[PDB]
Amino acid sequence: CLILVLRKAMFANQLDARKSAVAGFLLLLKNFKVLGSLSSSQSHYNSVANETFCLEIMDSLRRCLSQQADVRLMLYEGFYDVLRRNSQLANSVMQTLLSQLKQFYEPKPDLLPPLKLEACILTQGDKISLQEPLDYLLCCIQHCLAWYKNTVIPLQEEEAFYEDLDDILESITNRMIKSELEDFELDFSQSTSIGIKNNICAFLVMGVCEVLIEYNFSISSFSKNRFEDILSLFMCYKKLSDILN
Amino acid sequence: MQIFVKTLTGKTITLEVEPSDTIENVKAKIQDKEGIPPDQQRLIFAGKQLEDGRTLSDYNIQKESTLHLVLRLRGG
Amino acid sequence: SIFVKLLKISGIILKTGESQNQLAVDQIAFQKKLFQTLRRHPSYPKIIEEFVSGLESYIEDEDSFRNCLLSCERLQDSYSKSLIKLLLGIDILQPAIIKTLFEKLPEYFFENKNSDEINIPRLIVSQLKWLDRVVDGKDLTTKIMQLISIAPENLQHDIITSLPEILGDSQHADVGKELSDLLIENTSLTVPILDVLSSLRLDPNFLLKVRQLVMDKLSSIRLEDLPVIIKFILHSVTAMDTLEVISELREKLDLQHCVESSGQSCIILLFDVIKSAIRYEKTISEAWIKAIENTAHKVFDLVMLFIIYSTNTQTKKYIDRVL
Repeated sequence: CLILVLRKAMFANQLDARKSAVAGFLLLLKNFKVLGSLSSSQSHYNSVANETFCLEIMDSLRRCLSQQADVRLMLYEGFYDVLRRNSQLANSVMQTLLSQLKQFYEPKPDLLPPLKLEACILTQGDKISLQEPLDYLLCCIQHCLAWYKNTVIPLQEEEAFYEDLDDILESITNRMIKSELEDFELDFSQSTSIGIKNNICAFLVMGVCEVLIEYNFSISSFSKNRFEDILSLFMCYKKLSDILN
Repeated sequence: MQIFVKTLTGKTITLEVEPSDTIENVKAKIQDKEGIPPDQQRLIFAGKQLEDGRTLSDYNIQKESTLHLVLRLRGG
Repeated sequence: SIFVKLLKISGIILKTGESQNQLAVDQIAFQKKLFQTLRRHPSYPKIIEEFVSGLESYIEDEDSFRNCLLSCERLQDSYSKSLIKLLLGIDILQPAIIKTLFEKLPEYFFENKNSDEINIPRLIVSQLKWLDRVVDGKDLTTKIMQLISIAPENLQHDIITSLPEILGDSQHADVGKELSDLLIENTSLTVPILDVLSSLRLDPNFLLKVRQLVMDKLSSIRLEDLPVIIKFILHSVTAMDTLEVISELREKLDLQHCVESSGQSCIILLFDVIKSAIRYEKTISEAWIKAIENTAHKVFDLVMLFIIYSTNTQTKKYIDRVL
């Protein structure tokens, strides 16, 4: 009955209703423990029932994700706690995130941007608004990947996407340091929609740049080239912040 | 003995129920025809809540009755 | 045959006749293995195309369609949904599936006149609800509008009242403008359109036009129509327009001239709608007291005043002093 009213509550036009329903989704799937290989604590006997319940809830989340910005923000905020209290669903969650990553990460390393401003932002009649914060996507991806690399791999057919994600972020690192303001059309305020989308893009590139700083500092283990990349990336962020100021 | 079930938005449903039947049979028939589950929906007649587990003969149901249907959750 | 071969390889046991289709594995397992098999099979476009061709060839028979569209059965030593819903769950096959469904639907328009067993379009709309993701909002909009244009009053009404579940997030604005065009064109189906406009997400600026059009006709609508219209009006108002619409609707009340058992049932439905609206929409609640205090005699207003005293504890002493 609870899941029925939640799924019935998904399509309500009220924003608070949607956010409430999604938070309920994440909380309930967080609390139901998958008995197979879940990592400790901080457990119904029907383990397969739990597994299929969690997977259909994840399909509902796949329905959820294509929605307005606040729902997506709450979703990516809560996936880390979901992964912490439930480990097996990570094998789906990252793939779902990877799908979102594949919705914006171009495959060619020759191509300059890792973000398409048109798809990222909700272009719509007589107004402009956010659709999907890519900085928060990278944030959630980094935290989930770091958690898995720190916990499950040492604790231990389908492993390849993990290093692919690293490669993806590595490519998102490189292209970004080689990037410039000309690609993003920078150097814009609430006077016009053009300035509004440019400001939103400025916030997004700042966020994903600092999340790339997080990633590069995490994986480098103090290499000179990696810290040079960190310095160049942070210099890009600093000039972006100065331009916004 | 036909009865008109009037859902929200003015939709009409024609459905046959004998006088000896009960409200549980009515809800089961509604599920059979419309697909709405029985426990979710709710029926009202003469602006009075249909008490579950009681025969419709107690209520003043006659030929060409009008029973108004309301669903607690939107869209079933 | 290749469609049936892939289907039976996927583990779902097709069962003709009275017996419904059996699930060897779970729903999600069927989806995963079918998607993996289709992805890893050679000639992905050709295998997908001949899968669609075999599906539409198999579904020609009436018994095949009737057993296919019904809910499946779980075969174990969970709850079972229809295999067509499983097919909708796979993203890659969705446009082929919806094209097949909506080209099949005009065949059963005549069937709707004579089918006493089960209503085919009602069921089809039932399976088409609660989907995962809209592959193409434009295709859904065109298909829905085609059904609106061609289908009779009952079927068009049915798809209209099913509209919020069918549509995703993307198609709200264009479909809203087009159904407002239908409101301008036609009057019979206006009330369900008011219902979905209340349910669907639209901005206040677009809602202003329908609000202006429908406020004129509020004084000339029967009692059976009224509660969903006032549901739309109360749930489609801004923060500043509260007093104006409250005074206008209280002035344009039809209960004075309207007031069988259906009438009293409709009146309690009006009051239940008012209870739902007042309980959370605080600005509307306070604007009601402010509007009537500015007015400083209607019985309907007095009953609304009583229930407002009953429900909102915060207005207890204030409404006592106002009374």
